[PDB]
Amino acid sequence: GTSKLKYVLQDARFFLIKSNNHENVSLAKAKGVWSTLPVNEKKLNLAFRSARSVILIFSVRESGKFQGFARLSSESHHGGSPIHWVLPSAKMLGGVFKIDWICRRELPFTKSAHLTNPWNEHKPVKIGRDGQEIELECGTQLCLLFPPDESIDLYQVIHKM
Repeated sequence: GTSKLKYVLQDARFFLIKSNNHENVSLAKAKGVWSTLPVNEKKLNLAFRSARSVILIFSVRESGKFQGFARLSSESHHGGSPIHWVLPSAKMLGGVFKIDWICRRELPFTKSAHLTNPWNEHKPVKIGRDGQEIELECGTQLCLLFPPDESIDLYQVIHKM
């Protein structure tokens, strides 16, 4: 292991990402991309310039779980290869962020019930709107709860910091 993981998470910022379907998280895991509404796009871009690592923690609505977490590797950009998200229009979305997955394993909410987010009224960290920032200590402990993803090598992520 957890040492490189702790290094990547040192002084990071964390954001809760809530997807309404599994297809979008699967696309993000396969293509290394995410897109969000402009209100959150602006917050993530500010965060990306402000911190060594910005971590997105993903949860599919109604799943009772987180599906993993990833680190922003770019600010949002437009153009690019289109992404066939399952939308609840594509013009309403902001740009596309490139992301590097740190863990593609799931974590059930039952395992994070002891973690509260000060930036959301100390409600359990599972609770929050899409884009809710997670305070540093809560976010770090939440990431450390995930099962280790032995498919990922954090060596290349570290070099991007």
